[PDB]
Amino acid sequence: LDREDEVRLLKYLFTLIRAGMTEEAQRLCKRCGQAWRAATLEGWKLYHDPNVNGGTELEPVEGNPYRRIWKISCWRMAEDELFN
Amino acid sequence: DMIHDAQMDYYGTRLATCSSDRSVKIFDVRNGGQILIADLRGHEGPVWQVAWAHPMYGNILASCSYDRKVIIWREENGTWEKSHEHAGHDSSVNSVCWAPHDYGLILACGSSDGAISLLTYTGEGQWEVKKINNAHTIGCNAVSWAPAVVPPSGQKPNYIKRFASGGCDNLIKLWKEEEDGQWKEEQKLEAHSDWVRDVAWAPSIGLPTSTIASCSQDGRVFIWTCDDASSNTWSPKLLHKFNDVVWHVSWSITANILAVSGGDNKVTLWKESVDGQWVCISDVN
Amino acid sequence: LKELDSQLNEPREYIQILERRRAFSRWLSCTATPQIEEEVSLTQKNSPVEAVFSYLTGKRISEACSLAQQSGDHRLALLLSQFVGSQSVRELLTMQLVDWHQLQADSFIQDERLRIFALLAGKPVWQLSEKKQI
Amino acid sequence: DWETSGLVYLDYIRVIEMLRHIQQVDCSGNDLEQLHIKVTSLCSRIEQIQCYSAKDRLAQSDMAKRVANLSTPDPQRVPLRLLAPHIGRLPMPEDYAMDELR
Repeated sequence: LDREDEVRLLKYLFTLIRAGMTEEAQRLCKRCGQAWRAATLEGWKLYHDPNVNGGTELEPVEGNPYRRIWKISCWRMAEDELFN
Repeated sequence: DMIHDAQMDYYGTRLATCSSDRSVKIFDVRNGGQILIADLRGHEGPVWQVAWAHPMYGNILASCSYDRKVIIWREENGTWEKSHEHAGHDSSVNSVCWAPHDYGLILACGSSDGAISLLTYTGEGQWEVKKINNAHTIGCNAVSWAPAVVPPSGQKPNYIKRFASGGCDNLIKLWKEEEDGQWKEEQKLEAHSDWVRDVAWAPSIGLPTSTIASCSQDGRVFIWTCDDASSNTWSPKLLHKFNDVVWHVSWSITANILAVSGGDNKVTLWKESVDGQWVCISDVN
Repeated sequence: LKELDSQLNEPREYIQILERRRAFSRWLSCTATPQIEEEVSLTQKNSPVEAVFSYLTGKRISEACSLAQQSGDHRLALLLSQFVGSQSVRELLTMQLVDWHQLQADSFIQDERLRIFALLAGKPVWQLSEKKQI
Repeated sequence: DWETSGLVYLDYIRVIEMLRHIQQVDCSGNDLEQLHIKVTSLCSRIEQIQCYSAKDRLAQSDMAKRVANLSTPDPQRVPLRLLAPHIGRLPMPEDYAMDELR
């Protein structure tokens, strides 16, 4: 039952990402209890510092420097088979 | 003297044999003629199971032993030198198999002290060993992945992520994955009465009804199959019940004929009929 | 210390203070290399992540980056390159440490990467107490 | 973007042919530096990259040493004492030309 619930949550997240509601998918994952999944999905944006980059000066620094590492991990997960 | 497990290579090429004398012989089969090439030796215990890798990543062949270590030697230019060596287990290794051909170079090996292993090679050879403890009550004895389950752009296609293991405490099924660090297994199925010997999953030939055979020490052979994809149904079907224990259990790729090996030192071929009941085809040897 | 070419502002000594600090760092590295050359061979047989931490103590950014890249890492090589000692990353390292200290059983980070992550925050023997180098 | 192994393999054979056909010409001709850089980049994978490939390492070493007895070849050395004194057997050459004190 937990496996089926996780599969349904993953399918709903994929449908939301295909429709174009990343914030809604992250909120749904946080409400369900997939904090790690939400943190991994939110890491698609690159690093943007407000003090260094004077063009898009915002409030705080958002992003991550391991974008290539996350992409390689996602590629390895997509290459692996026989599970979810 | 007595061999343990001897699996073939790719497209009926070599035949990597393993015995109880700590000798991993790689014999070649050319038109039915057996010929030895090299004898990989370097373990303190007896060799158990052995599984060869895919042909896309060169020519690798991993073999487990009873020295609490896993050796993975390559084969190029006539040099069968040992590449990577994983010794993260506490007790002896029982079963050791690899993943699919499209999963890169992922190999799963089970120990006997209630733990397992999962060596995932990167872009060079850094196998990230991410294992722990607290598995079955007595340890692992079966390790075999399921079929290459597939998931619209133009790059590397997705699949189903990595999640597979197997215990010996009367429990042997599949597993589930997620989208976090690694994977969260979720597939509880218990129908055995004693220690589970071997449990190999049947390869799907395009159909979504994935099956998985298992063999315990009580003599029963369970065939757990699923009703549909992403469904909470793991009903097992009893194929045959023998007086002695069973050793290994392999399955075919065409008709998915179950090869029940065990009992009175004889192998039997089981095939599903049109009525749904499994019947014995013929007797080997 | 005396500078060769004079600058425009002669009220604030910034070139001599940097040259003296660089000379002191080069002297400390040369004095510590005789005790770091023998400890690097024994640390490689235990964990491959300790080589970068051992080479970073002798004031060598390229040697640490190469050691982090040869170990199969990707984020460590990019994090060790910004070891100048400025802001931005100083608060980011503390935030990452505070986030990793909770979660579930303080996560499961290693001992070699924790020191390298805490050294880029401007304080290793003080803040914070959860990853102090005392 | 990624075309170094093939270039090194094509430059090694040409360098060997030029050395076998002309032993007096020992000058770097543009492509020599590129071939040396490619050989170094190929040998780095076996030196420090956690890559356990004996056949590829031997092939790269052969491609690098095919032009060792022609130009200057400042490197030309197999595994050092960091990984040969504790194991031995394999990787032990390219340093037997030191009978006297320079």
